[PDB]
Amino acid sequence: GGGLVQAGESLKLSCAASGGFMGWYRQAPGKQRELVATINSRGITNYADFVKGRFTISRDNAKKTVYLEMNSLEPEDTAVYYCYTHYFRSYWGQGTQVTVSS
Repeated sequence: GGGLVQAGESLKLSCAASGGFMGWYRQAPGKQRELVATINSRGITNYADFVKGRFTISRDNAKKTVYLEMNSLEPEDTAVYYCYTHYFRSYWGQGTQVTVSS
């Protein structure tokens, strides 16, 4: 969906649905996507340089929703915002020793 807010007002975004890296990105027309905020499994947050303390990313882990509370919005914050997560793992076998004699 979408919303229009007056500059200075707040908007809370949420995204529902093993959790590693979680974040919000945004994309304005004709521009490249920008990371806005991330939170990891330990609750450590990070924010893009343009956030300037105005936004708060949070987890509630029972629902898997994330939230992005955006305060003091400005016209330059106009964009499509989306939640993102990724998953990575690797597996390896027990090694076998190969010795080549000669």
